Amino acid sequence: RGRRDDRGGRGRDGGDKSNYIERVVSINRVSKVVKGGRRFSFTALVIVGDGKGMVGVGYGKAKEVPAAIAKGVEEARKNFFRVPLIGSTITHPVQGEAAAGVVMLRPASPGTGVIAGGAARAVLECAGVHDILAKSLGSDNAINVVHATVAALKLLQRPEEVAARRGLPIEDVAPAGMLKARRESEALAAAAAREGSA
Amino acid sequence: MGQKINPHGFRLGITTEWKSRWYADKQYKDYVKEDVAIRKLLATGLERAGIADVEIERTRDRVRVDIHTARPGIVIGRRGTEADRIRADLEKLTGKQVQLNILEVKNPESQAQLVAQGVAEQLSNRVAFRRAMRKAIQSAMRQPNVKGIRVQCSGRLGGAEMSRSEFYREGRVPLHTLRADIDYGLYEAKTTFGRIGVKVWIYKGDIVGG
Amino acid sequence: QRWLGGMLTNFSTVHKRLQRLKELEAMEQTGGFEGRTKKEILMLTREKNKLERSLGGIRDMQKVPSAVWVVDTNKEHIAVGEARKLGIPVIAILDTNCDPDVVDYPIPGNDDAIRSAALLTKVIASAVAEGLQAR
RNA sequence: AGCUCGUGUCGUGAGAUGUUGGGUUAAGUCCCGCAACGAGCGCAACCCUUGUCUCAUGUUGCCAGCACGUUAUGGUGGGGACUCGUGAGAGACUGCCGGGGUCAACUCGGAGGAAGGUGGGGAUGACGUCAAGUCAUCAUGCCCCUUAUGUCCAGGGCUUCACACAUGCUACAAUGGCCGGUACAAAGGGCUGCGAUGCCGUGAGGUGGAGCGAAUCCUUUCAAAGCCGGUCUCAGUUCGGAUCGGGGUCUGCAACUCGACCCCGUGAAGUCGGAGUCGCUAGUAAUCGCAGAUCAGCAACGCUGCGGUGAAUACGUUCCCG
RNA sequence: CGGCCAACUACGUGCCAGCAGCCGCGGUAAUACGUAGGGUCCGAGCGUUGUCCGGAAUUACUGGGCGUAAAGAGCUCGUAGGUGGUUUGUCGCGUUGUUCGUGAAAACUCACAGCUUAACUGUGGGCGUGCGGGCGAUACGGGCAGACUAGAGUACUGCAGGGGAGACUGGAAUUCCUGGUGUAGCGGUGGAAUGCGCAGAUAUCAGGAGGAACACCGGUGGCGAAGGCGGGUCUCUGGGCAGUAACUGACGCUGAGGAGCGAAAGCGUGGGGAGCGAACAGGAUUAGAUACCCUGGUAGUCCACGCCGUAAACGGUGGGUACUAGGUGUGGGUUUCCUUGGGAUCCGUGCCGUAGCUAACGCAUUAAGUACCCCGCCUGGGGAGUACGGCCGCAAGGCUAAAACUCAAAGGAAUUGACGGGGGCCCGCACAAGCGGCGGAGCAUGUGGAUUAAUUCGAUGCAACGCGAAGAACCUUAC
Repeated sequence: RGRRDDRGGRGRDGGDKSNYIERVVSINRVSKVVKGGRRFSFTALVIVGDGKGMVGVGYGKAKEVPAAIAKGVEEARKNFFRVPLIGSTITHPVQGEAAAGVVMLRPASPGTGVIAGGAARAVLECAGVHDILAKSLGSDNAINVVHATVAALKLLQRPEEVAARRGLPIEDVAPAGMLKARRESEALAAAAAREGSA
Repeated sequence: MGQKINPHGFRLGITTEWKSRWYADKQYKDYVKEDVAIRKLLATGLERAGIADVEIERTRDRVRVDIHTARPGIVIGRRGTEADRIRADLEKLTGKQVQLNILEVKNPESQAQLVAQGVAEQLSNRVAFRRAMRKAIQSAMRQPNVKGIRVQCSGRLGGAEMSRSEFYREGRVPLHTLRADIDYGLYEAKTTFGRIGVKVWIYKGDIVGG
Repeated sequence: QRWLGGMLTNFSTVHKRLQRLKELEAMEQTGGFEGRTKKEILMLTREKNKLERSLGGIRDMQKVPSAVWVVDTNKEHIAVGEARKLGIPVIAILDTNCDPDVVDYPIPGNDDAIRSAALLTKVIASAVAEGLQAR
């Protein structure tokens, strides 16, 4: 990924809507032996997302690096994924496993900061979280820890969803501090939203 | 390795015309010598200018030197000042008198020689070579009407020690078909690390037009 | 005739075969047969022959449909997995050996009998015509 | 005869699939299937030459029917009839019939036809390999020389020779040698070039210049092997020509080191060749001359082409090689 | 101021001199060595070395594993131990609630005050995760006292079986023996030769000896805890399964050490010794065979009595228990229905298959799935299952089991290729069928080598060597 700063007198750079947040995690040239030598190709693990908390995971195969990055962008574009939150935190401590990828995603009080390793830091920095506390146990990789983090975010659910599963009136599903954090986060959603209307 | 014959020399009987045209018995070696020194004399300032084709028709010892380029305005500066200087030096180097016709190609991105010009002159200018190859292409495919597009760049690419050849294309470029109308142009970039020889194949169409 | 793999998920490639089929039939109403070499004419006879005999419905489709009706979820598994993958609801016939969890709106029954299967085709085809009448 | 790619699907991933299966092909040629559907570079086709005919076609080319030659022949008035020369066009497509084919591709036979199934041969080298070759064709990055590693000339060398390899040529003879008579080519080459009749030589050649920038003139009307005849009688020879001596001619300022050719003599090895190994499947192999480029001359037995005469064998994939 | 890891250019040496935490940088164009500019990070400091915690979920209580990656004892029985179905009562030992006492000060944490600020110091809380006393609770664990029948075991009726041991015996075949019949070969091999023969072999017939192994049934089949077990019959004995529910009433599970069983080879003493056969000869093959192949051949293989204790003792999967879609074979037994056919059931053993699981292959009601109980075991590769020491053993050896040192890996599964003296299907003057040659002779050209003042320079498997040269007397021409 070099020589991107450019000014063209051509038709268009085609800049348009959906200015999302896009992170390229790792690139390892992938070789293939054929008759008389090696054929080098490229893999780019592409994370895309918006600051609401919708995450994509794309996996680009091409024999050029920006081609593989662009194919990962289109593949994560094809496949988004909804993550439920509280304010800008996570709901409750989970462990995700993608066959060797263990990631523990635990919430924290706000202000602490996204503390995670670089793959999980990528998937969570694209997402709508600002203050959680994760760790990547096992598998020491990028692909399995990204995919394990997304499986960990599939083990998430709303407080309300849990209440619904059990047919119980909330209050009765959460404890009270987390309901107060719901009041804080929806209150600042009201403040920034009504400042957004004017 | 790739033992690929120059396709403008592989279809020079069938589709592509000769560049130089006369008849000569016992005057032929002299006409060859004048043809060579004329093309060396039209190498430098016209390769600054954007030269593509240098045809020399030759009637009863006058001469007619015709050049197809991509900017009438650098070849013809002030009228007669830039034209009649190289024209007059062609009149003095040859022992003859020169009728220099200068004409523009309707699309510079259509000619394979001029694509090799713009690519190699970008590649001497420290740009990214894969970015350069992509730039020349795509835009060329649409420009006028091309079917083939082969850009091979060998040499010290990016200043590296290994001489890596690259091979990008789009569409149909059949070399073994003789009704191909393929334009071919190889021009050689001059970096400080060395020379990056650029080959460009451009397949315009199936049309014989016999 | 034969379920081509990747009709629904890959529509952007198999639509090009359709426009080439339109250019073939529009050059069949043209009448250029003798001006070309007959190896190319017999070759286009093979292209129109196979491409018309195997592709008849997407000739009318154009439009990445909202529903799919499936006979024999077992044998036509490719269509049911592709139809599930886009989010398109599946309406099917289900024998004793078909997994009903892949089909959202089933109609259970034997598929081996032409009377029963063909009658259920009459059911849902009359249903679609009943949709067309009030529209 | 393969090498890939796009988009879809499969897989955590490298990747796969497509491109595998059934049949078919000179061929990933082509059909039928199949989570693939398509494309691209190859293969084929387009181009040149060879094989048949049609139309056009008349000099420098042909000469039948005409006329005139006599010595020498199309040599000459003439003629488009035959060639031939070069332009356009037809013609081979499994197109037509029989059988196998899954009623698909394709294969076995037959007819017509100059030609039958990619008719013959070319030109045409995919993605890449081998750090293959070339900084001496050229161009060139960097390093080195700049009082020499530049440059000018004479002489020498690149041709030396106890050897060893490699590709060729002439042979070892009677399907042959030598003398005499005689018949048939194709293509080419030519300006300070190709150079005829005639004369002088034994012969390289000398003297001379006809005539041609060449379907015309010259390379003789072109060949050699072929055919008819005579002689040689199986031998180190009328085989074989190396070597060496004498005597010349031509080219060039100059043939000593180092040119070719001719004449006279000289007359060696060599009796079909160990282990092995190479080429070739039809106008091929084998053998026979001819021309060309480079070139003042030639180390040309080389290279590139042209034609002449012209075979044997292929049961078949076990074995060696790719 | 390569990468991690904020920060790059030139000059100088070109596998040297040096660098480096690991990966790794130096073979005349190093952003990795040395010097320079320049940048970055810190700052009265900044680097190095050592020692500890961290990252290391890498000794995993919180928080790991054991089919193939390190890792399931060869298999059982059982001592301590750990663990415990249903239910009534009681105790208050575990557990829990509360209050009292205590946990010195300092530190630590929160607030505040004081020193120009801060470090620092002080005041007041909290912390002091604990322990002892009093009072309360009784679900769960436990103790005691009882009750129950589903687990466990017993009785009864059957049933299947190479389960084991002892004893007696059967035939086919191999070898030798005596006797016929009868002649020059037999045997053996890719091809042969040592070898047995011509003194009567091999061949065939009759009889005799003796030993071992059990054709056919017999296989993806039965039984055993695992090793393992197949001629027959008899005698003694072990386990399993089903059915009824008659009895006992939790007597269960596992099991550190421990005892027992445990293929083959091997060991001791005494028998036996046909076939096969290590070692050991000769023969052959081969460069050479201390090998394969051949001919002979001793211990051994066999039995009696003991040792030994090991195996790819492998399902590479410790034992127990409950649950979790199915489909189809076959083994043992009960019953409802058609009336042997299906159904249902309990126990067994295979093949395919969801969910789920796994690194992947795979597993998948006979789990590698979901959970509980107990045991074994693993902690990078070598060094090494080795030394030292002890224990057992007649010995061979087994068991238990390190360190220095060294490496930056050693591994598992799958992928793309190449490769195979792997398989299949194909082709090419690839072989076969022919014809003509080369290799021996003379010369012509080119190369090697040696010469030389100079023998200019290039091109050395196929794809260099009548090749750059389509013309070396001078020129060419580089020497």
